[PDB]
Amino acid sequence: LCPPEAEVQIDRLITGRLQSLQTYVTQQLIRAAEIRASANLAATKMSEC
Amino acid sequence: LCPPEAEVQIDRLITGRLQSLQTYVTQQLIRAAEIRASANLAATKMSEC
Repeated sequence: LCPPEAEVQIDRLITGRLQSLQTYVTQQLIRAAEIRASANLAATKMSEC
Repeated sequence: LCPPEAEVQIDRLITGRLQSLQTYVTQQLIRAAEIRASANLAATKMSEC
C-alpha cells in the first residue's frame, strides 16, 4: 500500500499492539503487588521465626 | 472544520483523552493499595510499639 492508505492500516496495528502492551503492564503491576506482600511476609518470618 | 468532518477529528481526541484518563485512574488505584498497606502497618506499629 501507498502512504495515505498505509497510515490507515498501520494505525489499526498500532492501536491493537498498544492496547496489548498496556494490558500486559497492568497485569504485571497487580501481580507485583501480590509478590511484594509475599516477600513482606517472608521477611517477617525471617525475623520472627 | 464543519460538523460532519469535525465529529471525525473530535472522536480521535476523545478516544485518546479518555484512554489517558483511564490509565491515570488505574495507576492511582494500584498506588492507593500500596499506601493502604503501609498505613495498616503504621497502625499496627502504633498499637504494638
